[PDB]
Amino acid sequence: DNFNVYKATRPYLAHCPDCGEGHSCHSPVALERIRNEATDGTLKIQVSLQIGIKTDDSHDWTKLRYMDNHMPADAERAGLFVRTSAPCTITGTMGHFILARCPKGETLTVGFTDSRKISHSCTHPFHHDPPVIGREKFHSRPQHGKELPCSTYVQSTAATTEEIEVHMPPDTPDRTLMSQQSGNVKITVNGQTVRYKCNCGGSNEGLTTTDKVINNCKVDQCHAAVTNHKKWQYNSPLVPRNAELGDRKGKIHIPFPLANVTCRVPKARNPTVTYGKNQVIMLLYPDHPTLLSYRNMGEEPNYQEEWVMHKKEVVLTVPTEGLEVTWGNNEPYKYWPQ
Amino acid sequence: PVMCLLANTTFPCSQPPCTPCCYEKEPEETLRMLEDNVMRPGYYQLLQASLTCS
Amino acid sequence: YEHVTVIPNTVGVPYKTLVNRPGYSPMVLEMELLSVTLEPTLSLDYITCEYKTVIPSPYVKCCGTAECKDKNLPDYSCKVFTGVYPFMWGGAYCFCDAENTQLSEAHVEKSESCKTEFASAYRAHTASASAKLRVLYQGNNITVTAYANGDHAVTVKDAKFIVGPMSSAWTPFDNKIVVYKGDVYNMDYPPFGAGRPGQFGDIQSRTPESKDVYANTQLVLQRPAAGTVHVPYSQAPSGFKYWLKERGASLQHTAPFGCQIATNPVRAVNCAVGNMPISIDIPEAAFTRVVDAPSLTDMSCEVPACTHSSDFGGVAIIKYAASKKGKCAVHSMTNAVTIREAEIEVEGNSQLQISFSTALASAEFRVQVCSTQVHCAAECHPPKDHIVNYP
Ligand SMILES: *[C@@H]1O[C@H](CO)[C@@H](O)[C@H](O)[C@H]1NC(C)=O
Ligand SMILES: *[C@@H]1O[C@H](CO)[C@@H](O)[C@H](O)[C@H]1NC(C)=O
Ligand SMILES: [Os+3]
Ligand SMILES: [Os+3]
Ligand SMILES: [Os+3]
Ligand SMILES: [Os+3]
Ligand SMILES: [Os+3]
Ligand SMILES: [Os+3]
Repeated sequence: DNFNVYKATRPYLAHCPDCGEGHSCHSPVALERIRNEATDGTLKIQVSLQIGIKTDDSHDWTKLRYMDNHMPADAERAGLFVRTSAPCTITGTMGHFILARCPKGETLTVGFTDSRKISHSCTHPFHHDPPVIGREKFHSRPQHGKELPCSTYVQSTAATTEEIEVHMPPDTPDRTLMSQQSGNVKITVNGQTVRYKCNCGGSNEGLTTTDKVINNCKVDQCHAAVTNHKKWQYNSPLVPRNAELGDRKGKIHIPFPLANVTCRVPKARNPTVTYGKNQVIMLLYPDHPTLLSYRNMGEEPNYQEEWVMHKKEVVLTVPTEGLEVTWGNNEPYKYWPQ
Repeated sequence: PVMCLLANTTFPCSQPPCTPCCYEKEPEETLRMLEDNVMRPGYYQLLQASLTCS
Repeated sequence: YEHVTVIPNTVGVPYKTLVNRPGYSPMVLEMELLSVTLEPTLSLDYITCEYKTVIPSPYVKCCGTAECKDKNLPDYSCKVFTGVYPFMWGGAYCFCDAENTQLSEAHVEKSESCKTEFASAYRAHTASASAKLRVLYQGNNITVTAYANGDHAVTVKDAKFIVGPMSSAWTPFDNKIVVYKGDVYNMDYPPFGAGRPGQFGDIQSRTPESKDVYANTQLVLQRPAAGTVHVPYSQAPSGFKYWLKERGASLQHTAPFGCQIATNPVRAVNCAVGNMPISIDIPEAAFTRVVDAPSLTDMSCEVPACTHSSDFGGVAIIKYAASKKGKCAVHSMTNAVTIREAEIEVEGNSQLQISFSTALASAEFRVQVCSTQVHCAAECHPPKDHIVNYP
């Protein structure tokens, strides 16, 4: 129980098409992969930051860690928000993964508030319209109802089945490493491994752990980057691959896997029925959109279906073979003439 | 019976030579060791043992 | 004694059969089908699910040219874009202005959901017919479960039961079927290795956990945005996801003959089609000789209440004079009317009360109590409802 996978990994900065107002940025809350495989409507969202873990690698549910330019910084879990058209209800949070129940929307936004009060967000175009479980379009899940097979991402913190690819981060460019020393270029290492390249005859191109000086050179004619081989980062398509290593990769187990569960669906109230000669009359009173379907119990079934929205009276002919009527999630009503 | 690799020496995945605290002692070579054992079946036994300290 | 009878293939309807062994007192058996199962022989072709577009970190080569290699992966796409100048937080990622390249890589595989969320494409062969029958034998209800092939013999209370063979070999399933959870569909799905993009079977695999992956999703890599490190692409969206919302009603709702569809195993339940013969080899001990059975005489029948309906809406009181105390079988000799009770206890100069069902307004029927028959005169009246929820 002394095992901590989060000490090897780190939160990161990745590309986001909309950070707010309609402009792109290097987001600390950048969206990776939004999974909508769960039939119950639950979304499995992947983000560049890590939730429930502090910068010192210790686990704290009220804490959140994001990449603050060069080094990771701490933020509050309460400040984290998920929204489409209206705010989403967050059900589970652990590392790079968020579980949320979202209403009908065209875009998905995931944001948070840092220690300095600045709000960071990321918007992706995501068509969210969860499918109807059963034959009734209900808003709230009942405690009792018809048991239907449905899928959801389990609230459990335990990571055992699903996995993601992790690797070394690319070299982080930093112009502050280079300074103009009338009239030379000085590279201030500051205890870091720096990869440099200059358009000057003095120094060529290489890797350094020591302070370098480029005699008769301009700062604009030079490029410097910070190397990091001590941490792991998710194999993100929004972040460049490590130029030197490349194919070198690792793998880590992820929380909230998709599982086969049971969904409770409500049964619409039985309609008032009046019988006629070789026909049946039903006064349907739906509280929500309910599917009405019917078939003949003979050689020719002649299946017909309609979604009933308001108070409606339906006239259905009952043949010699019999007529089977299904009103929403209720068990089918069978009719036969005397 | 599952075995893991380190440069030219073979060791059991659950029992690495770096233990205790593999990442704390050497953070660079621990990740490098794990990167070389990804195709191997006992990778998660090595991942659990290497990232365990106190 | 082997009693051969035929009942219609309708579940929930109690049928009455008269066993008249020569020289032995008549026997009345009540038979009711609890369930009729038609299980087709299935052969799994492939499964389909939501695909996963595996896109690793793009190889951004600063001051040089990256090279694509042909990889043996499903829908493997590789493109090298020239004149690339990407940016990170601290500025430009590359030193060169026009001499940098970006290698974009992508392939298709099964998603993590495939083990849970999947549709199975099956081939349906010759179906196996089976039935669950309730028999009121010797004043007790017995359950007989047997294959409706007319060969499988089941012995309950020393009585040998042979069910079938079914008059109709009809099944609601076609040669090709698609199964998703509790729903079954008749579908002419694309063959293995011939799936089209954006349609059912865009990704094809032998089993949900197998290594083989067939993919045809039209994966095309696009040039990344100015100063941006990302892997843009054009791809036909999941054919499985699109099918889940556009599949329509399953065989449970569309099938003829009022078929109910169940899964694990895939089967047709209570299909009201044709009829089925029943062979009941009744043992010697169950029968009683006419001489050893009570003799009925001085019989009169009065019908105080009758309503012609599907349910037993008629009441009949029969006055009699029995030779001795015992058990007598009750059966209607007229096919138009059916009596609820099969056996009653006779004493002497007493009266019996029986419940009957008819469709006739003027019911003229014969009631056989043991070996003697009694005529019942009934003037049955129409009921309130023209439609009833029972056949
Ligand atoms: C999930 O499916 C498997 C069968 O493959 C089995 O463990 C179980 O019946 C299912 N569990 C639930 C909760 O539906
Ligand atoms: C036999 O079964 C029918 C239907 O369930 C029931 O009405 C009847 O009381 C049963 N009789 C005996 C003797 O078990
Ligand atoms: Os952990
Ligand atoms: Os973009
Ligand atoms: Os849609
Ligand atoms: Os609604
Ligand atoms: Os059987
Ligand atoms: Os007559």
